[PDB]
Amino acid sequence: LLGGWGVLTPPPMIFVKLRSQPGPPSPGAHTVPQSNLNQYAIFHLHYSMQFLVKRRKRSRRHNPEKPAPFPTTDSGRMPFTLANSLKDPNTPVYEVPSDQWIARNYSHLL
Amino acid sequence: VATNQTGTTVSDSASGGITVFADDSYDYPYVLGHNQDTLPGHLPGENYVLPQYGYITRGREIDQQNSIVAISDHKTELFFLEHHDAECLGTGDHWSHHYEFPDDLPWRKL
Repeated sequence: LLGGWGVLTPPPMIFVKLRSQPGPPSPGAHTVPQSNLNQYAIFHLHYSMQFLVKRRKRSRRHNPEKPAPFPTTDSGRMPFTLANSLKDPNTPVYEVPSDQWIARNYSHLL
Repeated sequence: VATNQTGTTVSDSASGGITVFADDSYDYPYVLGHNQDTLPGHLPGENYVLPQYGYITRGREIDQQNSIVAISDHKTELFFLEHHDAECLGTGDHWSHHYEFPDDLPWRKL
């Protein structure tokens, strides 16, 4: 109801964790394990996905067919672009459409 | 049909033709099967005058007043069947189109 494709066997959940490195062991003295060495990992995440698609077979009609409406931003600026300043110089504001882009573009006879 | 003050005199046209084609691509609005009365009369000897073809299309349908009207600023289609491959026929020509239902159809019990 909420999304694209229900699947019986979905893409596996890929679980990742830092290999834990404990702190210096105590000579069995206070019996409180030192916290793990604070550390963090940074890495490239390649994720590629392939979609099967079919080119549109245009309804054979004599009319030019009005396209799906191009996105609109509340700001009025072009969507999905970096705007210089919204009441700041500091960082650019990436602008997303006022409403969700819908993948429905051209009519087809039902 | 030659209309004269004398009267209507029908006469063969050796030069006439008809133009027939079928949609194997279902690319025009499919109007069959809605139970509209265009059919051969039950009596052989009752001539069957072929129904005209037309199709409903929808625009933007707005309630302006007590009466709703379609302004047709979208989703209006114009199908010229003129523009499509058809077979010019004339006196002494045979055109047949064979068709086979899916095997997938259910058996309807009698």
